[PDB]
Formats: sequence, structure tokens, C-alpha cells
Amino acid sequence: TQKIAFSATRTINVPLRRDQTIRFDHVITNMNNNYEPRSGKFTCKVPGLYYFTYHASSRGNLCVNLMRGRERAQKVVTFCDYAYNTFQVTTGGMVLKLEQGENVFLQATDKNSLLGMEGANSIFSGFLLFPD
Amino acid sequence: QPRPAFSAIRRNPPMGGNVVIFDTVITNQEEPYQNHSGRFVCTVPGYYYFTFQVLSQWEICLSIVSSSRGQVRRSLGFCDTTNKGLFQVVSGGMVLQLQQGDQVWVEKDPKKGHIYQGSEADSVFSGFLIFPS
Amino acid sequence: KFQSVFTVTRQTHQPPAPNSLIRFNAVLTNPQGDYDTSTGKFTCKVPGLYYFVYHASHTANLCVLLYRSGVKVVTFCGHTSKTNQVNSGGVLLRLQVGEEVWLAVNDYYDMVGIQGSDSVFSGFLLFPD
Ligand SMILES: [Ca+2]
Repeated sequence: TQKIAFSATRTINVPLRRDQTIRFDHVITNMNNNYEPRSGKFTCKVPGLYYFTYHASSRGNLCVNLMRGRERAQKVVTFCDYAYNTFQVTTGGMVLKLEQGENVFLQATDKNSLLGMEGANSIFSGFLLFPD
Repeated sequence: QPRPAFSAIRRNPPMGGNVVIFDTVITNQEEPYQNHSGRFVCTVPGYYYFTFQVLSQWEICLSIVSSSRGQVRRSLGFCDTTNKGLFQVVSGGMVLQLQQGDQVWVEKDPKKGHIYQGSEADSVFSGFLIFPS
Repeated sequence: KFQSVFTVTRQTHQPPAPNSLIRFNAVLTNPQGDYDTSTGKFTCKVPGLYYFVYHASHTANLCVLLYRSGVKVVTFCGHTSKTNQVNSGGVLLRLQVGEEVWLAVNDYYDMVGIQGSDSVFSGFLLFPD
């Protein structure tokens, strides 16, 4: 009976480098423990259809890659949302079919304005839709 | 078991009309979504969640629209009118209770319909069954 | 014995009061009545894992705060001047019977969308427990 869902926020106050995995260090929810707050990666143990989503607060240009894959990650999509001298909240989502061992995570780019703090949170969530 | 669920993105979208067509499929379990029309077709009756995150640089206003027996049902819309030529993501979403044959798609405002075309970043339309009946 | 789902909208051209609970007065779907358009609150009937998500349109500054049983869980802010944008946020929560969930604004409270841009709050039970 596969109840898998995670929600983690980023409270890490340190700039991101291009190609770096975006870690969401603070776990709100982690049923089945398939999300690793240490890395910021979800690892599939139960093959199936999942939905992933995120909302990112930002003070400038932000682009993130949604990554999938077992040992070598591959970008599925890139979401960009720009901001000039202002504050924003952006979002992206994807239903993915996952195989055992595959990880999904968010990866930074040169466009790296992302905030993680009380009152302007950045969150990464995912959950199983149908196993199989 | 029924496992209807899809995501599609824009890459080489046919352009014309006010239905926003997401031509590139990422996921389409049970194939409910048609990438040539931009339309999700309900097979399993029940409660579904649909969402979009679409990229613009100018003005965009989008609505998740449905049909039942071929009659269109207009619904809420979601806009970004920042209009400064920098990337902005307009999003929206809602649960829909659907019967067999009902269709669901995203439509743009004929007066506010700028959707980014290119390789830098993506726009996505997603949907899934929450529960049958 | 049950499921849980709602989508509610705010149908008014007047914004919420500053530092207040955001009331969604109109229902698109709410079969179990878990969202109460009178109080603006969702109350858990069937315990388990829920997703909550919203998309709110605004033409001045807006922060949305999601509360669970009296505790701020997440906040997300969008700043704009004159022109319209969407503030979105969401989270997954394992709730017990009787727990309340709701949205609020802070000193940034604008939810005045231009014609065609609405504000929506949805939630649904994913895994009964
Ligand atoms: Ca922006």
C-alpha cells in the first residue's frame, strides 16, 4: 500500500552555482522516506506515475532544470521566470513515469536568484499518483 | 486500475486558433491527451486535477476550458500582463469533475495571447485522476 | 469510507482585509463540504495525506500564508505595480480529524485581478489514513 509524498523547503542561505543540485533542507512531509533532505533528490523505490511541483521565491532572474535519471541525470524541462528590481514567486510542475532507482531533483543555472526564508519560502514537493 | 495522467510541453506547436496546443508529450498514461489538438479526453469518470505553467514575455491570459456533449464550458482565467519583454510564468489549476467523453483544454485570450517560443525554457499542461466516480 | 476534494474561488472585486484570513466564497466543487465558505476554512473529515495549492491574481503586492491548525506553514509573495500577475503556492500535509487549513494575507494583501484573472484554492486527499 504505497503512500509516498514529500514536501521540503529550502532555508539554506547560500548562493547557488550553475549545475548544482538545489537542496531543500527542511522537511515538512516525507512519507516513505524516498526524499533525501541531505541531497535534495527524490529517489524512486516504487516504480510508477508521480507528480512533482515547486514554488520558488526570488528577487531576480531564476531558471531551474527539472532533472530525471538513475546515475546520470537528464533535464526534462527548464522553467525560467525573470524579475527586475522586485520580488516574485514562480512555479513549475510535471507528471513523470519513474522507474526504480531514478532520481528527480532541481538543478540550478546561471540564473540563480532564489530565496529560502520564513515569509518567502521556496518549496519542492512530489507524490505518487499510481504505482506500476 | 485506471491511471490516467499526462504532461505536455510546447516545442513545435501548431499555431492557429485559441486553443493552446502542447505538442510534445512527456507523460500520457492511458493516452488521454491528444498532442495534435491540445485536448484531454476523459475516459474514466471522476475527479481530476489540471494545472498549467506557461511562459510569456508580454501579455497572456489563459483559461482551463471543458466540454460536455460538445458544449463548451468556460471557466476561470489567469493572466500575467507585466508586459516588459522578460520571462514571466502564468499558472492556474483546478479540480474538475468529468463524465466520459468530456474534453479539457487550455485557451488563450485572443487579445492577450503571447506564449514564448524557443529553446530557453518551457510551458507545461498537466492533468491526472484524483479519484473515480 | 470517504474521499476529499474542493476547488473554491474568490468572487469579489474587493481585496481581503490586511492581516486576515482569505475567504473563498464561491465553490467550483466541494462534494464533502470540507471547505466552509462561511468561515473560509477547510476542516479535515477523513484523516491522511492532502495536497493544497492556490493561484491568486493580484495587481499590487500580495503575500499568501497557508495555516494549519493555527501554525503558518508556508508563505509566498509576489510584487507588482499596476499590472497583473499570479501568486501561487502549495504543500503536502498529513492531517488528523478536525484539523483546520486556511489561507491568509499579511500587510501585502492585494487580490484584485484584472478582468479575466481569478483567484483559486484547491485541496484533495491523496492517501487515506
Ligand atoms: Ca517574474
